[PDB]
Amino acid sequence: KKNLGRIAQIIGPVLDVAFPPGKMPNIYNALIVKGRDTAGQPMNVTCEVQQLLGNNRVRAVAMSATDGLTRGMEVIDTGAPLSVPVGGATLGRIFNVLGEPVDNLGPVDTRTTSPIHRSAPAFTQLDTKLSIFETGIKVVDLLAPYRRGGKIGLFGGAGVGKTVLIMELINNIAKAHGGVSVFGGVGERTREGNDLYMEMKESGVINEQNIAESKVALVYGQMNEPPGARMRVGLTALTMAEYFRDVNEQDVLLFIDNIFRFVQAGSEVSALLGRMPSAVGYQPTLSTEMGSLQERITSTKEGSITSIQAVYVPADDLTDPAPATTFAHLDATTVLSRGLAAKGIYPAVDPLDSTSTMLQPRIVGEEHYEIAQRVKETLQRYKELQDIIAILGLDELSEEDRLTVARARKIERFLSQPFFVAEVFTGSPGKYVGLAETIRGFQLILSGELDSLPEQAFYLVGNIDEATAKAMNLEMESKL
Amino acid sequence: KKNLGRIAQIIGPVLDVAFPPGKMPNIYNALIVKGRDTAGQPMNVTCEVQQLLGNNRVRAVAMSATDGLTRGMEVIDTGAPLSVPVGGATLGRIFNVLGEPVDNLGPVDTRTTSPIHRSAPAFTQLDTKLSIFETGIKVVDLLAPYRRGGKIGLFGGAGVGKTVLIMELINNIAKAHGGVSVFGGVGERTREGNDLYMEMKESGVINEQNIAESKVALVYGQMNEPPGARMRV
Amino acid sequence: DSTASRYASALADVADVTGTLEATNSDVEKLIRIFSEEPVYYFFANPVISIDNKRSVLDEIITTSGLQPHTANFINILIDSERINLVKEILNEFEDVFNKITGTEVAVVTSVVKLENDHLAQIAKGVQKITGAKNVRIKTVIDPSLVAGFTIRYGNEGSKLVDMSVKKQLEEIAAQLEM
Amino acid sequence: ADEISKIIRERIEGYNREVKVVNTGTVLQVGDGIARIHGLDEVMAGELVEFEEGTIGIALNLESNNVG
Ligand SMILES: Nc1ncnc2c1ncn2[C@@H]1O[C@H](COP(=O)(O)OP(=O)(O)OP(=O)(O)O)[C@@H](O)[C@H]1O
Ligand SMILES: Nc1ncnc2c1ncn2[C@@H]1O[C@H](COP(=O)(O)OP(=O)(O)O)[C@@H](O)[C@H]1O
Repeated sequence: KKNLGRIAQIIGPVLDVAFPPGKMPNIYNALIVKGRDTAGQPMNVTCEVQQLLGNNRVRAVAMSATDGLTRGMEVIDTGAPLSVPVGGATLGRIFNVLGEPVDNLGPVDTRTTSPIHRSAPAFTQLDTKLSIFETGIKVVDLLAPYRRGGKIGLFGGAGVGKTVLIMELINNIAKAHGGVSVFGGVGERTREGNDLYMEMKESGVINEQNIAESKVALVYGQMNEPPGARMRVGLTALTMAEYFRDVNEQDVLLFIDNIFRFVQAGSEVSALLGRMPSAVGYQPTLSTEMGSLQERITSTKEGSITSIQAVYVPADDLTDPAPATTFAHLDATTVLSRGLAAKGIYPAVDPLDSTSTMLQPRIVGEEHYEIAQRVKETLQRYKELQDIIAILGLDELSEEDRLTVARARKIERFLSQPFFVAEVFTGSPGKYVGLAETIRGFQLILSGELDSLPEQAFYLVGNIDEATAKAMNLEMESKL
Repeated sequence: KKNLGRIAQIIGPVLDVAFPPGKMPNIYNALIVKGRDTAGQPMNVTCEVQQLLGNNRVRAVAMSATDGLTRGMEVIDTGAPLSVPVGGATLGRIFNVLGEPVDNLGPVDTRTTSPIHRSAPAFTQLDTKLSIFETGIKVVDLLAPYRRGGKIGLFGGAGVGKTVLIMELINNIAKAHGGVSVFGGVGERTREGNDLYMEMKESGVINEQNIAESKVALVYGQMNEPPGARMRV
Repeated sequence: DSTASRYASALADVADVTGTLEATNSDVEKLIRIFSEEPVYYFFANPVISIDNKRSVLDEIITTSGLQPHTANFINILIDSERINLVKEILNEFEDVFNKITGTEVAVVTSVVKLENDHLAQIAKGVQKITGAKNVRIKTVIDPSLVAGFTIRYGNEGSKLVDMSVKKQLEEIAAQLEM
Repeated sequence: ADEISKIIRERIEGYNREVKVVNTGTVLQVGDGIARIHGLDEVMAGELVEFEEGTIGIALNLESNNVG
């Protein structure tokens, strides 16, 4: 538009601008600041109005760096709530939260731009078809099945998994899904974003030769961006996915990495904004903002946005507000544990804590449900005998309960997986194993039929037949 | 003519002084507040300018008790930070923060003095001396040996040897290190104050006959004297 | 209350205890017209300017417009304390406090065209009867928003509102939806 | 209003021009650590200001009337 602003105060990333009285922008309205750069005159830094202070000034978080902005700089309101370019042009490019190309290719077209902060889809139109999903992982295809066209959560401590798992899950599915995938690097570290971009362009997903063909459309609001940017790059990913689910009529698979950044950046801006602090240090509207992101991800009779948010549990505070609000939204949650990573069992997914509402029997298959129940019960018995084992010695318990302990060891080691993308950490090649194969493995493991193999023969193994082969390898290496 | 202002606002041991608009004191510039705290007239409530509040007003924390101070008295600024007497005239007298001897035996000579607020020693003039020293205790001499020429703390809760190690280490190395030790107890049980001063004049380090030959300079900012003092002991 | 309302109530109590009330109100109108026009407001703000210079120019601007003595002391106290940066809001709420104390209540009538003085006095009768104020003051504002008649914004500050206006057709279509 | 007060207005604009300098302003409050300067409606966040006594400082807080 034309309503010049004259930015009054710039307190960190939050800058409030004193508009004229009659012409004031609405909330969540983009504000391109015609401001100088460090060297040279032209630079457009973007801001979205967060609240209207009522002294003719409105508080706006900054999408670019807040350094270089003058008290009194001219700024116009767009009148459009931070539109983001989507369509056929967004396929293949790494996008800022602003809606720009970051890959220094030819710029995208503005033919089919879409607002970023829109209303939620009404409950009148909600497609709810309960269908299991085969990701490729032994444990989280068996112990906690994923809901196709439904939200999935990779909770975990700082560095227990949840990004190598996201890399393997995209490496598996993004080829299979006919609909595109919209990866969102919400406050993820840049070098892992670089690794994912290289891995996509090498795995034929990006197809650098024909950039307009890719089955992926990235957005990076990565770790080194002002707290405004991480507050809304999740909404940028959501806008691309919502376009691909509202118009293109195709089921899309958005991976958001570290959705906890979408709450922590909200914290860093809410502190300055004037909103009072909540519990342990997050924003007051933690739950409503988190819902404003998570609710827009729903299968809505035009498609199905399956999504796997790599929620970050702050120092494995599994009771903290940031995961406590996301557990309510996340259907097939998957709590990865540092406890089961310190002993090297990767992926560090907890067999007990990771639970899904797709483990209902009529939905997942009766024998699969029974095997999942027996595995979870055996692991629960092991977790309850961890105190007796650690203190009073392995021998001081029963000789049937000792069979249950050895069986729980066999199970919790068998649900380790060599990923294709985790070969650089393991050193061994990766084995992709289906659902029925892991069920047939667990049946023979916990049926007591093969309780003779050594414990290491079930470690980091693709299938039960590969475990049988590794038992022979180990028995030969023992005497040789 | 050190430009004097009027004291305006007093909050416990922290008093805000109003100066004339022209000249306000520098940061940490001592304000020896004049005035009367009894039937007589001792002008001994010295304060240090912590922060400039603007509009010719400065917050100054008082190194003594603020009882007997009325809003509207007259205070002067020395011009230099709070000066304490040092030198040979210092060795052998229980000192307060202000710089006056508390053992009321010898009025010190403030000709050789220094401000308490100095800049850090520049990085060029440090020591490559990394020598171990022998304290005289099995544990702190074997496991964590102390370091000559370095700051050596001994942490610990209440009621666990945290002051008996200081006293025993004094007893082990006071005369051996011919350098003149300076006990600077900040927040000390002044009963241990008399104990330590008496142990000094018993062990022969400080001399009740000769002040110059005492080779120790106790400074006591004991657990009283509102935190203007204990912040600067 | 607010700090501005407190200062305004102080000035109004002075205009009461000293028999200079209406002169005080006119002087406050002159003073808010003065303390508009950003240069002088910014001069009396911006505390780097010396207090002596500020109060001297204050004395000059008093003896120029010839204000009442007590309101001159009031603005001088505003300069003396560090609450001069509120002076516009204080002089603004002085109308509220002066009218409340004197017993006059403001009624804002918004009509599509200029409202005649006889019917305006009739509206004054009505507002006086419903509120209970002595000399009700009707400041009219010609607005193009409505269609036929008038809105009365009488009350504390805008709070009560009666109207025969575009609100008629507005309610008609809105309750015509009825869903 | 301010009709005959043209000389007073010249006085106030003179005093303003004495105190309202481009990229220049007083230090209102200089606490331990920060200093709260006034004015400087030309500077951007992070602009190293000089204090005319030999101590540069950065501007991390661009509030309305005082720059922290
Ligand atoms: N060698 C020892 N023999 C007997 N008691 C000892 C010995 N060492 C320490 N203590 C005990 O430790 C206590 C001293 O407590 P502590 O050192 O914590 O006081 P402090 O807080 O250090 O005093 P200050 O505040 O003066 O530093 C004495 O009551 C004493 O009983
Ligand atoms: N299957 C695996 N084999 C070996 N190491 C693994 C495996 N999975 C995860 N790790 C190790 O654990 C780390 C967890 O992933 P990481 O990217 O640190 O998570 P986050 O993004 O939450 O920090 C990896 O960096 C990797 O070194």
